[PDB]
Amino acid sequence: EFDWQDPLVLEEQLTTDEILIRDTFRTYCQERLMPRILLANRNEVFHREIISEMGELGVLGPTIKGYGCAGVSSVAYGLLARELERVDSGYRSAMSVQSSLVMHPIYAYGSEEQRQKYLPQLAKGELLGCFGLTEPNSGSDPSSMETRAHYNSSNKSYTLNGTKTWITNSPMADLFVVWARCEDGCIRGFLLEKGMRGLSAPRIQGKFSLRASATGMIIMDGVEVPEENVLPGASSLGGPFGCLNNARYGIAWGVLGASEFCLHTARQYALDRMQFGVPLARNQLIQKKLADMLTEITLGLHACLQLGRLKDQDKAAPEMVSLLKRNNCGKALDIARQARDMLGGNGISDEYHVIRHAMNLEAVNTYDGTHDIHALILGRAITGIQAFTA
Amino acid sequence: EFDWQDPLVLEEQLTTDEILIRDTFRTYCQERLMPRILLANRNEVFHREIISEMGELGVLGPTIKGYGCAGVSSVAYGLLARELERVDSGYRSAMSVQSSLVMHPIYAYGSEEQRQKYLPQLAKGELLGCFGLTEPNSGSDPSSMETRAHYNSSNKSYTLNGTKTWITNSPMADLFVVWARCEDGCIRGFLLEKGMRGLSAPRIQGKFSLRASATGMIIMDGVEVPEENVLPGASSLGGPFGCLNNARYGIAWGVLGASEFCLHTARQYALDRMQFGVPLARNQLIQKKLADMLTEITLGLHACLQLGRLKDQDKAAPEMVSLLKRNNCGKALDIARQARDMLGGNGISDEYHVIRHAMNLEAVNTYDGTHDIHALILGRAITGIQAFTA
Amino acid sequence: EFDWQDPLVLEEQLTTDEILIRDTFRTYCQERLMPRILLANRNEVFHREIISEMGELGVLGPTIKGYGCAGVSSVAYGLLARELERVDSGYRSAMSVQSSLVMHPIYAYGSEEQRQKYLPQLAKGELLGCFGLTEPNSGSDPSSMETRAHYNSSNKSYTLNGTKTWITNSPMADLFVVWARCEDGCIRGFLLEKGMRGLSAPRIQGKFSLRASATGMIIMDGVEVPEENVLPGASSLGGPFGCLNNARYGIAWGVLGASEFCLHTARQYALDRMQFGVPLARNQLIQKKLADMLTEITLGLHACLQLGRLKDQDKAAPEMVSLLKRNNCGKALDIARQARDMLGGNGISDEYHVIRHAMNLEAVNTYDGTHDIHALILGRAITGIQAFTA
Amino acid sequence: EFDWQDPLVLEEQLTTDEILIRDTFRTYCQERLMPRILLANRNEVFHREIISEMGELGVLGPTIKGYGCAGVSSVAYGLLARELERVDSGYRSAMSVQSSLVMHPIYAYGSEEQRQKYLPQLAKGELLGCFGLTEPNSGSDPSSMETRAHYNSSNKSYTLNGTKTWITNSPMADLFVVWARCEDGCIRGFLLEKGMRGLSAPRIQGKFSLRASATGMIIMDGVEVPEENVLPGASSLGGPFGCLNNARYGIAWGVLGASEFCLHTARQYALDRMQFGVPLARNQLIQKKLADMLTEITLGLHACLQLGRLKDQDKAAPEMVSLLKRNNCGKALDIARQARDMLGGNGISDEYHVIRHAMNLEAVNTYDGTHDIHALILGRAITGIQAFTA
Ligand SMILES: Cc1cc2nc3c(=O)[nH]c(=O)nc-3n(C[C@H](O)[C@H](O)[C@H](O)COP(=O)(O)OP(=O)(O)OC[C@H]3O[C@@H](n4cnc5c(N)ncnc54)[C@H](O)[C@@H]3O)c2cc1C
Ligand SMILES: Cc1cc2nc3c(=O)[nH]c(=O)nc-3n(C[C@H](O)[C@H](O)[C@H](O)COP(=O)(O)OP(=O)(O)OC[C@H]3O[C@@H](n4cnc5c(N)ncnc54)[C@H](O)[C@@H]3O)c2cc1C
Ligand SMILES: Cc1cc2nc3c(=O)[nH]c(=O)nc-3n(C[C@H](O)[C@H](O)[C@H](O)COP(=O)(O)OP(=O)(O)OC[C@H]3O[C@@H](n4cnc5c(N)ncnc54)[C@H](O)[C@@H]3O)c2cc1C
Ligand SMILES: Cc1cc2nc3c(=O)[nH]c(=O)nc-3n(C[C@H](O)[C@H](O)[C@H](O)COP(=O)(O)OP(=O)(O)OC[C@H]3O[C@@H](n4cnc5c(N)ncnc54)[C@H](O)[C@@H]3O)c2cc1C
Ligand SMILES: O=C(O)CCC[N+](=O)[O-]
Ligand SMILES: O=C(O)CCC[N+](=O)[O-]
Ligand SMILES: O=C(O)CCC[N+](=O)[O-]
Ligand SMILES: O=C(O)CCC[N+](=O)[O-]
Repeated sequence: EFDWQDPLVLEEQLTTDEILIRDTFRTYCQERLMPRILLANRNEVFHREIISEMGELGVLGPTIKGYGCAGVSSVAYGLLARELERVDSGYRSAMSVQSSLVMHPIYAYGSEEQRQKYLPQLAKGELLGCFGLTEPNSGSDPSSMETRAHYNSSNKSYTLNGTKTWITNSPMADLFVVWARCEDGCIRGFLLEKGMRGLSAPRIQGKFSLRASATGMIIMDGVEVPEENVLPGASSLGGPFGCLNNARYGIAWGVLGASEFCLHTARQYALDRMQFGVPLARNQLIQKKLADMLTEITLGLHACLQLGRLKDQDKAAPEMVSLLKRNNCGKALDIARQARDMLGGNGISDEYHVIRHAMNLEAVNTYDGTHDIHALILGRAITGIQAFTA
Repeated sequence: EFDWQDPLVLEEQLTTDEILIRDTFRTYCQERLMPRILLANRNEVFHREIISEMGELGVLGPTIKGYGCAGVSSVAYGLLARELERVDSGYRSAMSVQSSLVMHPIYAYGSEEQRQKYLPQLAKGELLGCFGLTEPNSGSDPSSMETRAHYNSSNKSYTLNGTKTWITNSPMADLFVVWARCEDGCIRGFLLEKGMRGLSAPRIQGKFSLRASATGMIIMDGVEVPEENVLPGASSLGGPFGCLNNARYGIAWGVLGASEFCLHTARQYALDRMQFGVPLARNQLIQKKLADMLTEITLGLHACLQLGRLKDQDKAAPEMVSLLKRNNCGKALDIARQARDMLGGNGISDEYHVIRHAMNLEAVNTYDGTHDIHALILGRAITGIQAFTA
Repeated sequence: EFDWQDPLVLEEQLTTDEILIRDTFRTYCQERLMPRILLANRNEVFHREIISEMGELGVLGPTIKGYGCAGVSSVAYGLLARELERVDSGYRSAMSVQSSLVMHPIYAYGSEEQRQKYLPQLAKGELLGCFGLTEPNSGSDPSSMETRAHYNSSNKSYTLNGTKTWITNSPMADLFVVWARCEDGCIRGFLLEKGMRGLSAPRIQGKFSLRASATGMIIMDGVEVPEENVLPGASSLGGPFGCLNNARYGIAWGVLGASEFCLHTARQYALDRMQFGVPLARNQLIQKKLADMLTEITLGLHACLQLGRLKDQDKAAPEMVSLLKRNNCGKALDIARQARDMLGGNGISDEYHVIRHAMNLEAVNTYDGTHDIHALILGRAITGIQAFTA
Repeated sequence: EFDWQDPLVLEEQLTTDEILIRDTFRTYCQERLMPRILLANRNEVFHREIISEMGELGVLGPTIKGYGCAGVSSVAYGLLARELERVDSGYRSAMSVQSSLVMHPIYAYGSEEQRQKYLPQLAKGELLGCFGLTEPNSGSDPSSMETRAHYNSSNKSYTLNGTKTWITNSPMADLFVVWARCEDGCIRGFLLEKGMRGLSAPRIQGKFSLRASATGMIIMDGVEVPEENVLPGASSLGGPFGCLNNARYGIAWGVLGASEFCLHTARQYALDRMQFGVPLARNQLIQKKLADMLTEITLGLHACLQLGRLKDQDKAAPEMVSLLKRNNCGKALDIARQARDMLGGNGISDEYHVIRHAMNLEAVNTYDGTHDIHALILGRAITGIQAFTA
């Protein structure tokens, strides 16, 4: 009565909707995404339409209520990210930006006029957006960004100058949610649209992680923004940090799908591939690896489930999320690399996919709070002493 | 709103009874057990009465229904083991034998007459019992034991010959649940009482793990047992293996309390102890360790909770238990050793307790299924191929 | 007086020639190789001429005496592989095949006529060769290959049928050293030249490890070979296994250069990159990583040195080599991945090179004896019991 | 031709004297020490005479030239510590204090009159000494000690006040080398003899690491010391730090013997113990562990050898020593704990010794520079930035 696929029966913890939604999306993902990832990753190609398709399914901004969004549960959101990542992290990352970094902040930090004007086209996937916070000289420490926003008392607008780098989707984005430091001192969020004079978004080359995903920069040469494009609901670092957490949530769930995919591939291979006369799966050294992969996946899953619930009850704290994101991203990296080892030579071929996952999770464990950073966050919360600096 | 003590709010997952019970026992444990462990461990002493006290609280065999037992939930059982281990593994191990290895098998594999005759005195703690399965030449492989049970057609009894070693409580036990291989081939369970001619239970010396716990052997020199002392409900290896799992459950929860105790001690020490002018807790190297300890504890807890539930629904499988026991025992070992490192020189003094825990969890990760064994169990269940032998 | 670059003074252990040679090659490597690896790796390109250049330097088959080879020391050989790998593993792998897998076997297992005819053009780099042993269904277990070699009593030749896969250089090779199982039972080595009817060497696509290196297969459709092309000095698995060890030697040294390159890049970056107002190198979490990288590199180096010496004294045993190859490849993998983490986002860009190394060492730890395999080899030698099968 | 006992042939790197000395001592150690460690450790007993015996062999202060000392090589010193630790770390620790912490500083920082007066009785083992630096509030940071030494212009002496804790041998010491902070600011070294009014050396209880070794404190209640008892050759923290390094050297070698002992015990046990019908040594999971133990031991050995040489050439730097001490102590801890796991239940019995080693190396990795501390030392030397504080 044991099911290595769902050891602790996560299924009897989901609601029939959550279940339907999961399955439904898994069908889109396997049928429409999987058949197009081998080359999308090999030749660094992001199929814009992918967003549009997700737009019809109504998977973009699924937790938001109204404005054409599903208004589904956090768990369902996690389940969704898990199916998407089971295919490719780059893909899930596009969806993540759109959902938690572009929509959610507009929805919770914007004026009603902003929401009305944008949320709908975002949900439909007519507007591909991006979250521009990171800078060449500001990564783990945002209180160090250089993008400044000056105010034109006369014209009723701000003028932004700065460079954002490593920004997902930026290259083929229509709406840009840029964060700059103002004259008052507080950093705010500005909404930018492509076509604005001064705004250019070159693409980054030589990526060897998240290749199926478009990544570029945001260069602003005196880009004039109207007052009505300022996010009226976020006067400081909490704007991005509030959203950031919503993103980390999706990531905690996500990486678990990539792990499960590596697990299932290794397990099969071990049964299918024979050496020394028998199937690899018959060796102790092979079984322990599978034992450990499954164990960490399971532990993560049920943790994620729990958090999903607490979230919907508005009882989720930033640190809780740091904990699962930090944990799940590290474990998912080992699992990938282990899987890669078990497939031997074949393992280094993208045609066996595992290599793609190892590579992708390399960035996932780096972005949205490096591994060690999340450790310090947890340590601050546990000891009460700050350990990020001197 | 983050509580490093209960990151994911395990509390809102417990029932008011489970909570009361927990607290209630924690009071007995802190008030009656803690003040007596420093020396009990230093001088290898097991305070028999400890059982009697637990007998009044009705903590022995808490899940059994009737026969004077609480008939409480599996979760409450786990919570109980967690509070006991938070003090000392040896202590929790005594309680574990009594509960899951002596009572549970009698209750589920005995005749009604056996239950009526024994369960009550066990629950009251008037009868200290022990589980004798392991032998000098049979540890991980029980299908290799040498204790044989011959049948006396004439006298209506069996004659047992064999040696069981490393048996918890045996030295001061009144009832012995011994498993021997019969003539039919199937191995059965025999009930032995002290005083039987032929039965001797010397004690083992030189233990440097689980010292506060009594450990001895079971030597049987033609010990004649009446037919009515044979466990009529277990015709083979499933008798011990069925019970074994119930024991592993308690252990999965247990080790988590020992970890939490090490965590809380290190955290404090790090805040209290200063070096280089500041509190140790101010260093990154110290914070990451605390970060990791807390993370593994939390993951385990919520997993254990889940299993506790599935158990009461009769949906718990042996492998599920192997998974948590294997996982939790390993993580709890690292956590101990880490804690020990963080207290520096003091860390090697039993007066700081951590050393005691590192030592104790050394046996916990070894007994009731070594770490690698549980790995093979999981691998068999995952690949479908046996990897214990050639 | 401490030099983090050479902690234990490996320098005062080298001979002035070994030193000259090292430096000399390091100049070719930095000047001629480094400036061409960013794209060679990005677009999977192997600059054939690279061999020719190494041919002029006389670095191909450096230990062989006569036939136009340097006849230098094993240490110098290791030093050479270390400088080459400091650039790219793919590059060093090309040189490795040529040296230890194509030349050495011809030199030690061939007739004089074979040596005279081939060694010279190989050393000059006029003949690019490859070692074909691995098969689609034979990887860790060679006693399972399917390439059969039948004998033509009439024509005085053999006919080979089989497929070799994952063969380095095969795509642009002139000489092929193929191993096939004969009718007698013993497996022998056959020399094949491009142009032979029946022999085709397609290339493998989708590599995401050792991209700057050409990898293809060896398909033989009744490829007729003259008796004079059979390696008269190797009647069984010891032919490849004898050479294999000579290859592993070079690899033990090699991976150490890739590690040092990752170390030097991280160290600099940590000093150059600032966050939170100071240089990353000022954080404890960053320093420990650097501490560990350096420690493992050093340990490996001096071990390699020692073995190099024992080798020249003909006192090197297969297991010694397994030990360093196994050890060094694993440690060099962690070091890469760590380095990659420390460079954050940039770390995922090939323009920062570390990513290339992590990827490359993924194959190095897989080929020429997987990590776990070398473990079993060591275990056999230590316990005297074979543990590869049932 | 492979010898798992000496993989890389360390033997052909030793001089016939070094070899004789090694063997000679190994005979004393096996014949006189081993038969007395089971109980010495069980009942916390230090056989004072042990020093006297080592005194006759002339093993105390072996590198010092003259004054009745051997004046042997650093390598021979390491070899000596390795044989001693192969028995018990506590034992080797006694010898270490005597040699590197009591004698060496007197010899290199004392006046000739001091050397003449003490070195001889120390070498003979007539004077058991101890190194008192650590304090209750000063462990990793010595620049924080509280023992002050005031000067009596009138009497020509100093008055010391302070407490030193965790001091090896102190309980049965005749000579005390105490370090206190003077009025000038510089910390100096004072020589104290038992019987001095004001000086008391109680013993510490509850040790569960290095039990066979005596450990106590040094309480000084206005202990008046003559000017002639001040170490004229050490005006600051470099006095202890200079000696400290000489101690770490011995430790780097030492822990390697304890590892080898655990390795040899596990290997045998694995061959001797059978489960599932065969010897444990026949399982892959068991072989990999042995593979890893041997690998780390070997790497350490040859590193230690090298350093030994550089030392005698006066080319050893503090960081080199930190590197091996840090490395070897950590690896020797894993090896112990692994060994302990492999012996299952028996493993928790001191009669199988491994448990004793795991426990002992717990303190070794803590004293003379914690693991993380040595990491920061290395990081300072590598980046040039101090990371011990804010
Ligand atoms: C595929 C990909 C897509 C991305 N998409 C986006 C996007 O859409 N929007 C956006 O805003 N950003 C994006 N980023 C960038 C990401 O948010 C930043 O990489 C991350 O917040 C910070 O790291 P960094 O690259 O600046 O490196 P750093 O901050 O310089 O850190 C480098 C290393 O130093 C360590 N470190 C840093 N500070 C400390 C400290 N105080 N103590 C100890 N260790 C420290 C880290 O743990 C890490 O190992 C993306 C990156 C990748 C790789
Ligand atoms: C404090 C303490 C109390 C105990 N109390 C009891 C009690 O009350 N009742 C009772 O019945 N027993 C008891 N035991 C013993 C316990 O149940 C046995 O130790 C355990 O089932 C088996 O291990 P073993 O000691 O026989 O060693 P082994 O079975 O010999 O195993 C030794 C090592 O070998 C490994 N190993 C074994 N087989 C294999 C394989 N096929 N493949 C790969 N690795 C393998 C293990 O992982 C372990 O590291 C106790 C032990 C301690 C230490
Ligand atoms: C870039 C690159 C270049 C190469 N170039 C060459 C070349 O020039 N010439 C040539 O002959 N070959 C070459 N190879 C292939 C290499 O020699 C083989 O990959 C290697 O010997 C065996 O692994 P495999 O790929 O067949 O996988 P497998 O043998 O199937 O092994 C797969 C996994 O199973 C494990 N495994 C296998 N058997 C056991 C067992 N009994 N017990 C426990 N675990 C086991 C391994 O540890 C590994 O993790 C190359 C590979 C790469 C990736
Ligand atoms: C059996 C035994 C014998 C001993 N014998 C002697 C003797 O003969 N003579 C003598 O002088 N001393 C002796 N000592 C003590 C030893 O020298 C000290 O334990 C050691 O120098 C320092 O640690 P501590 O105990 O004070 O703990 P601490 O210095 O308080 O350190 C505790 C923990 O904190 C960490 N830590 C400390 N500072 C930092 C920092 N800045 N950043 C990050 N982590 C940090 C450490 O890594 C360790 O894990 C002995 C100890 C034992 C256990
Ligand atoms: O780093 C960030 O600011 C968030 C990235 C979210 N994502 O999935 O790309
Ligand atoms: O090994 C066994 O058979 C069970 C031990 C249970 N316990 O807690 O001592
Ligand atoms: O696997 C092999 O047979 C050897 C590979 C050598 N190399 O460096 O590519
Ligand atoms: O910590 C110290 O000051 C040195 C200890 C040396 N030793 O072997 O006990």
